[PDB]
Amino acid sequence: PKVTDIANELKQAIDAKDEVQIAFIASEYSAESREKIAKAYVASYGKELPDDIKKALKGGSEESLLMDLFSDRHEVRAQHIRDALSGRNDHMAFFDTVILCTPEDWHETVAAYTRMFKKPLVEDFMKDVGRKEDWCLLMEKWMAHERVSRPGSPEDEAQRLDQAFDQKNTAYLIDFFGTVPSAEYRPIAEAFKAQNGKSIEQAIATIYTKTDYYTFYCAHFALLGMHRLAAYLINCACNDKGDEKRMRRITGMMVDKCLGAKHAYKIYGDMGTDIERCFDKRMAPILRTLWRVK
Ligand SMILES: [Ca+2]
Ligand SMILES: [Ca+2]
Repeated sequence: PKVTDIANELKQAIDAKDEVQIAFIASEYSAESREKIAKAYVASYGKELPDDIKKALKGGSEESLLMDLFSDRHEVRAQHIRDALSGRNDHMAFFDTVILCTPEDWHETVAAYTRMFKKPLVEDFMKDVGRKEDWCLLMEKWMAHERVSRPGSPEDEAQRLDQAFDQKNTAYLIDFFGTVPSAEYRPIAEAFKAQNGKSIEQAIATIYTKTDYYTFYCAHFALLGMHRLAAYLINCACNDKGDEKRMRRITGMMVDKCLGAKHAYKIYGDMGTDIERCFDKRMAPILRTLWRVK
């Protein structure tokens, strides 16, 4: 329907103050569509769309979530990236903000970090994060976004992985996951599992621990596909006792790109259900709506 009438619907949801109905309208349209609806909306009422959401509803993550959803994806990201560095490194936020991201989104997020804070995002990050652990080095690699093709053959490149894993060539490792193109990763990993006795995800388990462990484990989910990384992040968000911050970072930032998470989630169970469980009566309905499990 006309983006003009869509803006109206929100305005009446924002009048009703109905968090779920706003969230529902959100769920209906991708980030780009929600950008067009945001415009229609400000011309209509001379009110910034996030500014009205903030207005009607007072609260926490639930509020901020609905705002993010009608705000510049890349600014939202650059602020999250600003925040995770503000106090002490928020690794959980790193994952959500660095690894759970397309190369395009990332790019504008870089650019948006300049507009906002007159700084080079990647400089700030390597400043705070350092280069002492593998997870740091991986993260720098990932952020560059230079996917280089791999010298043919899954199996052949799979056996090269598993050897890097055995010897503990954490250099190959970093560079692989830092550069392997996603399309090329799926076959390699299917192959790893078909030949090397241990899934890649177990390989990591053997070699890495703590925040080293999680970074690659996120990596591997993300090269399979964002909806896969998402599903996991959501799950982690569930076990960390309904992590509303994580859930707000990744949803308001990425839902449109990751709607298949509900199916990916099946390996952990029913997404709809677990959120009913882990998240309270305010946040959960909002969440179930966005990720389309009502
Ligand atoms: Ca408020
Ligand atoms: Ca709450």
